[PDB]
Amino acid sequence: EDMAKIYGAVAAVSKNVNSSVTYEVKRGTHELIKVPTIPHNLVLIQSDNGK
Amino acid sequence: FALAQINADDEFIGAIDKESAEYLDEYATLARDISNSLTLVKAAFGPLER
Repeated sequence: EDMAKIYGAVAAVSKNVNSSVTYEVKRGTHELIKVPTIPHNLVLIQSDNGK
Repeated sequence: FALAQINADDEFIGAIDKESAEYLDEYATLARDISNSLTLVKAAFGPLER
C-alpha cells in the first residue's frame, strides 16, 4: 500500500508536463465596409431662356 | 534541602513496561515512515537551479 501511494505520487509529477499552446492571430485585421454609390459633386446650372 | 527518596511501587513498574512497548512501536513506525519518505524524494524531485 505504501508503494502504491509512492508510485502514484511520482506519476502525477510526470503528468504535469505541458503539451503545447493554442491562440488566435487577429491583431491588425479590420473589417471592410462597402460604399454603394460614387460621391459625385457636379451640378448643372442653366438660364431660363437656355442661352 | 527536601530531597525525597524514590519508591518503586509495583504499579509504577508495570507502567514503565507498558511504555517500553509503546516506545518500541513508535520507533519502528517512525523508521518505516522515514524510509518511505526517502524513497519518494529520490523518485519525484530532481535538483534545483538558480
